[PDB]
Amino acid sequence: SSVDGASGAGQLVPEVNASDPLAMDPVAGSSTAVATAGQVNPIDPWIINNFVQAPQGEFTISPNNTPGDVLFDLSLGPHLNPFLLHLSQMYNGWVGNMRVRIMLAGNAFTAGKIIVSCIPPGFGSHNLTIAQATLFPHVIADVRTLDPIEVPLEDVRNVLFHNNDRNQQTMRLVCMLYTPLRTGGGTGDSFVVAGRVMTCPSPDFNFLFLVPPTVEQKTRPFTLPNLPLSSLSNSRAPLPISSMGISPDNVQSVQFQNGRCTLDGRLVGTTPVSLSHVAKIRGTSNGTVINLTELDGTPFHPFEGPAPIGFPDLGGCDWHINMTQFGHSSQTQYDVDTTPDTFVPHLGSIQANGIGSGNYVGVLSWISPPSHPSGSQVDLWKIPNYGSSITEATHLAPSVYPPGFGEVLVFFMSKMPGPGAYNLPCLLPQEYISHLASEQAPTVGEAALLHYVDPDTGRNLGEFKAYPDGFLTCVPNGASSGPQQLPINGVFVFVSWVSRFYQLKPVGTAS
Amino acid sequence: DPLAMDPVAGSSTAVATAGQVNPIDPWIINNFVQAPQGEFTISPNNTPGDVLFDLSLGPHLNPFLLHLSQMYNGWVGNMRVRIMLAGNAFTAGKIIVSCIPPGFGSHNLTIAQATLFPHVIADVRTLDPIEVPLEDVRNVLFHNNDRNQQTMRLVCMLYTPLRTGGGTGDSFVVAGRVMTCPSPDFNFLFLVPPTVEQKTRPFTLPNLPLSSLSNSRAPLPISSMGISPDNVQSVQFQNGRCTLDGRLVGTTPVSLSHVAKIRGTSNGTVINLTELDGTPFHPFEGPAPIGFPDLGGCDWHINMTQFGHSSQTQYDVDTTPDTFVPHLGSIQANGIGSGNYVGVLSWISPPSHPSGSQVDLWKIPNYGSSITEATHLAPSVYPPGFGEVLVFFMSKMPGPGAYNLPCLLPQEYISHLASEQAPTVGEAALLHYVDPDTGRNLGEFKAYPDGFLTCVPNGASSGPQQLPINGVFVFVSWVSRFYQLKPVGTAS
Amino acid sequence: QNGRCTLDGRLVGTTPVSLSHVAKIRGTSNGTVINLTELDGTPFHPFEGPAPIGFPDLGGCDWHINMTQFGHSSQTQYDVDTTPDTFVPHLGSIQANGIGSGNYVGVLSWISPPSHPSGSQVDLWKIPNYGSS
Amino acid sequence: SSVDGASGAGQLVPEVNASDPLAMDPVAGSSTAVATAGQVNPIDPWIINNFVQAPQGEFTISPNNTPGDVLFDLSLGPHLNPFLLHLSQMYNGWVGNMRVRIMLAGNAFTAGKIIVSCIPPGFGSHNLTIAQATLFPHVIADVRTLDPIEVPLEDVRNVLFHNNDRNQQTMRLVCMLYTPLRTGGGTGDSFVVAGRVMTCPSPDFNFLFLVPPTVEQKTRPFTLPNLPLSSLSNSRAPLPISSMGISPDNVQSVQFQNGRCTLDGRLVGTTPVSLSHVAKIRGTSNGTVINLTELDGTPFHPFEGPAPIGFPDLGGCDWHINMTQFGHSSQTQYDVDTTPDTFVPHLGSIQANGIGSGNYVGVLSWISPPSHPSGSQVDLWKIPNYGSSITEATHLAPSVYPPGFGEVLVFFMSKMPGPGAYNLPCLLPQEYISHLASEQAPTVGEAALLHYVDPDTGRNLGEFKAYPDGFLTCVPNGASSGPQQLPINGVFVFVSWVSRFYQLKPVGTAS
Repeated sequence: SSVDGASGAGQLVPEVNASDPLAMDPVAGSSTAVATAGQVNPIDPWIINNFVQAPQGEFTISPNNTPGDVLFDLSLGPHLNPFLLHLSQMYNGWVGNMRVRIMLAGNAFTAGKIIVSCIPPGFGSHNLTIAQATLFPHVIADVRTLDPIEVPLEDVRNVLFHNNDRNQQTMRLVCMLYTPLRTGGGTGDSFVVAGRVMTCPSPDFNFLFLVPPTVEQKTRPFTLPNLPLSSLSNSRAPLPISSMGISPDNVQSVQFQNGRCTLDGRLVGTTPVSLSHVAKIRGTSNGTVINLTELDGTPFHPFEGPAPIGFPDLGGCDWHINMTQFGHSSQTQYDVDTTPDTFVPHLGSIQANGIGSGNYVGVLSWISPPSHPSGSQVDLWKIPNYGSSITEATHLAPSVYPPGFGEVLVFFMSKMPGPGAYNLPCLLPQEYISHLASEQAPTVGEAALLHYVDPDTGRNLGEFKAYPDGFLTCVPNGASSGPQQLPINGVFVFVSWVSRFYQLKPVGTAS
Repeated sequence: DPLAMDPVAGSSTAVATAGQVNPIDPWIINNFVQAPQGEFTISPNNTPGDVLFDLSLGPHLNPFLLHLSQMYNGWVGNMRVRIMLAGNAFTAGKIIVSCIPPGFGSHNLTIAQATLFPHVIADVRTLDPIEVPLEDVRNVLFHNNDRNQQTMRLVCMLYTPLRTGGGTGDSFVVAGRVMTCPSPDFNFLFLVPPTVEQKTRPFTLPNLPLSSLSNSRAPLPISSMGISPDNVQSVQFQNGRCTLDGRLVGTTPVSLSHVAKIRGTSNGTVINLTELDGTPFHPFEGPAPIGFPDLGGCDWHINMTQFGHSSQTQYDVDTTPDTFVPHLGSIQANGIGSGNYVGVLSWISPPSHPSGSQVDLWKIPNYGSSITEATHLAPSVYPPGFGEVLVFFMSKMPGPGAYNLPCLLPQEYISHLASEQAPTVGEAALLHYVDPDTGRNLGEFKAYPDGFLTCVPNGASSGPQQLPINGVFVFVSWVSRFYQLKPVGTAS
Repeated sequence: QNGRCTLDGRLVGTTPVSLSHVAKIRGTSNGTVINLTELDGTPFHPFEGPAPIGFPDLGGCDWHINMTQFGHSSQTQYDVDTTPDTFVPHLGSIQANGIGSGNYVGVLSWISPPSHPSGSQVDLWKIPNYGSS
Repeated sequence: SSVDGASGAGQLVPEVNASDPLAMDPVAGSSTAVATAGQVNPIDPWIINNFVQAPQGEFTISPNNTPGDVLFDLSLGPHLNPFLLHLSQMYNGWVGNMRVRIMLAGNAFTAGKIIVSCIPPGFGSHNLTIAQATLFPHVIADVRTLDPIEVPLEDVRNVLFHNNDRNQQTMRLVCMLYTPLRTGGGTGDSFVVAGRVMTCPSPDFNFLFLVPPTVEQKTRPFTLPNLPLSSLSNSRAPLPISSMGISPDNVQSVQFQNGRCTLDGRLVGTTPVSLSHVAKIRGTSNGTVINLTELDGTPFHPFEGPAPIGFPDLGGCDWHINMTQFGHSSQTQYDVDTTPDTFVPHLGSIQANGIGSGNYVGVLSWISPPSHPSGSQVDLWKIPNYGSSITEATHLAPSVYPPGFGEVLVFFMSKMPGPGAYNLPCLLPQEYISHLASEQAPTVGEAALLHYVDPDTGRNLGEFKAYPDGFLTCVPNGASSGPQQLPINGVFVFVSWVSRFYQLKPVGTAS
């Protein structure tokens, strides 16, 4: 299976890693649980020795990385091996050790070292300095080493075995950059070292109790709906996606309230589940002020959020919705300016520039440049002013920004009907949101590496990173280049969980 | 580390129930031969996950075996595969080969997923050839020549990006070569009269230069290769339509002798069509008489003749009138005496009825919209593939201007395909447009089963138009879904 | 002269490969004499053969083609007698019994009994006279 | 003798070539002929083991080469070894095997592989694809391999032995590029791999019958006259050489009719043997039209060629020759325009713009810019219009063009007397032609590698390629540079036979 280039690698790089043994005693496997577990479930012997790419199987070192940066943080569990992960969904509990193999093999021109340290359960989370890492049983390796480093992840236990809950704390394997990475030679800065992590269970490892296959959440794999982008819709308005886009050089952080969902499936802001609630409002007109309620007719509440669920979040826009009513044959237009002191969505009170009394259901369908400021340009990156009710907790959705090395926020855009060429940007397609909500799959790792692919040929079109808070990022090639240059036939495919600093390959074509 | 597979038996299983067990020439037995799809290159531009090659266990991988398969009706055995890479000690990057069992599917994978199969990951710097056993995982005792037989597959993908050091010449790429050879387990099964079985017949294209051939829509010499304008995407001709199996579609005939011709009885008002043999046409058998011209946006007109009567009469036709019901064998006789003639399209003009506007030969004329009958038209063809474009064979036709007539397949090709009804194995046929004299490859094309070619144009102006018409199309091998063509044309 | 081919696969006489070159001629009409060329617009040569490749070989026949031209919407019947001394196919020079000047492409489509012998019967077994050079 | 840099080559390149044996049985040597040959002639034991550079001893790989390109094509015979070749001229027949050694050793930075395949006699000539080559017993090697690859060229025979005729078909060794050549590092594109081929006979090899030493043509070595360029003359006119030159960027193909000879010694066009026939005409003046004949007085014939042997071939020129006559004290001038319909050299008929009746002998000696076109410039690269007699086979000499990688045609030029600075270009010097004709030496290989050298110091001044059809080519350094910058004291020396694609080193100095 493994064929290191030893034969033709000359002798520019070290084959095997010479290192002192782990300052740690061996730990027992199943022998412990045998007497108290209800069952001791054996696993397929074929899995027992195959070193397979872990779900957290990739990482990257680059000269941008600084010593101390965490390349990957592995916590002992079935979730470290794809096969085990699948079997996890069927059992309740486990005990055993894992065999980890990190792979490196940079050019004979690269220099640098990493450090892997085992952290005992019960230590807790603390930001470790490279020097601190030394205090734990560790191993150090040169990035050029041909043969993969093998490190045993011992199952240090206080109890007989483990269950599939959050009350469990297992041992960790933290890998950080030890010394800065620096390529010599004709330095192609596009050069970063691509690492791989593979694992296989030690024969001590065993699953414990047979249980209904899917029920537990801890075992659920992160999945994305297999649907071409074009077929999906926007989250800030009921419009179909047209293309992907990037925020102008000026715009950096964003605070959209609709179309926000955590990768675990947690809805944030005013984000609803279905499009049937997107960019709409319901309330009773007083001929002067409209008293808002949820679309269900249920009463809105200032402690609930910034505004009623589904309440449109277009900022630098002077939007006007189409309002309809039940039992009354009519269709009117409601022009709204987000500037006036009468615009207090947070208190279920807004203006009524020309609407009779009653109760309506309006759908945003026509926007225009903001009137009140100075009769100026449209800025859809902005969010409207939700009544600053000092007497009520304005629970807003936080702002997002790209945390990676030269990464930028990626938006899904659809053209919006108005007095010009407008296109509404959102963070995630509505359907994606709907999916995540259903499958509340726990997010393992700081980010999810995705590969945008053409379903027909299976050609990798782009590389993106999805962050926990619910948003994608990418590295645009040239200033002119970016995801806008990509077709909307593709689908996003989850590749592996990665660290905050996994460096992506620039997207698009620069010329 | 080893391969996650138990070895599979060879002929052992066959002996008991096959009629014979035929041995192979020992010289072939362990001689490594390059496979048809045996070439690939890894440029720094490839990303981990890109597919380098795809293989299916079968006699077709080895030309010797292939030639032999046409003499026996079965086989079982294991091949040996060798991948060889060409790299310096100054490179880096790994490749991964996964063994995919038959009965899986052609869905695309992640490099992570590729690991889940018994696999081999090699570092680019390796000097020695990488040997991987292609095992005959079987559900049955042995294989009978079928397309139903699914075999062991080998998929190769880039595992880690190619990173070359030194004064990095981005022109630098790691080339790869694939070779196979049967192992002593392999054996052919029953001796059958050579080339009689259809299932074994190899795909073949006539060994003739494009220039000497003709169009399948009108009896005109092919003068150039062209592409449909950015505006024209889907096409749907009715003549010059033929599957690689050798099945004639639409009104497509075999010989040029039936191309762009019609025969029928003139009522002095309406012309009642029939097949060229004087046989009755039938709205159910097809959308129009076999050989009936399919030139769309054109105000074309033939030169009719008759037997036993010394005469030549120009018959003008507009494809717009409600009297134009080709599907019912009834058309207009705009100024024709009664009788029964034989017309041949010889002069075209821009369509009169739309507004006296321009000609569009990419279009197809209207074949009498009969609801009662089954106007079984030949389906529209569009280019299937990421950036693949439809290739056409054009000939200049006489009229008031420049009339380059598009075509899908030279008639001669059609005549050939029908004769040798070769089964289509795989998704597309990789072809090479070679210059006969130099034996040099001028372009890489794809032939799809339905009967048409495709290619990847280099620049917006660059493409097949920039190629000489002295080349011959040579069949290389049956390619996979993942095969990406090499851009054709001279870009600079 | 057409439809002549050895089993080795060697084309003999004016025999072409495709029907697309059968019973056809292309040349420049001098309004008196027609100066022939190969269908590609390439020059014919008395030494390479007895006549242009694809040039009809119907003998005892007073045949005549239907000529066309590119960039000109036209169809003109060109009548031919294989007896006249002006009929020198071998030298790419023939009669233009009533044809305007230009360069056309003719296809044999209608035959009649030979006029010059005595207005007698047709003999398709014969071969026409290719200018005795 | 052989000292591979193993000691200091580090371990960046492979020493020995690891390859599976040749799928082929050993073949017998002399043992066969012993009983029926009249004699079995032994050869000097010193030749038996010396690996010497074969006459087809050089080849070059460059990134311009594409897989499939033939680097060299060797056919079994004495002509593969310089010593044997010389002995060949003395014997009639042979039998035996050869030992071939191809040498490579590119930088540790180059990557690439070649393939050598043995092709059985009786297969014939076919353009093989790299994949086809695999079907024959073959060997593959990496261009970096230090130690020379040794391949036995087996004498597969249908008969007992061989004779020195063309009825013989021996085994071949075709070497093609297997994978594209690509240099890494600080890529100096001037970098191409210089290969060498050396051979020595296997002790099985033996010559057969003693025969008069030179008589047979098959054995004759290609030779060039050892004379400094300056001493030679032009082929299109009786003028001494002045300097070498290149066709202007615009001119590519040429069709000169005089000064054309195949390397085997075959005269083409109107090319005569001696200068005494160059640029001359003879015929009888009719006061209006001159009826041409050969200089011998013999009658010219339209089936013979384009014009009488020696008939001047200057195209874009309005030339006028000096005409003399026998028995009549006179010297007149004959001004000729190559445009008129009266100018039918192919039919032995030309004008007589002012010449009385009789028979003359004219020598081109004065040229002027073409009158009839538009009174425009002189283009000596052109060839005049030879009467397009449709009733006669205009057997013209084909056109020539450089087939190599960035190669251009090399011309020999002499200054011609006229109204300005004119210089007549030709393909080969007349004397060279005279030589080739005498020594009809068979041409082995697609081209002959020549080295222009200063006879006094023996310094290599330039590298050129002579093609079978009779013309040289070279790679000019800069646009300003070329062979015009070289002295005319040099002599051309045959180095080795090479493939069509042998890449030459640019000539001259660019600045």
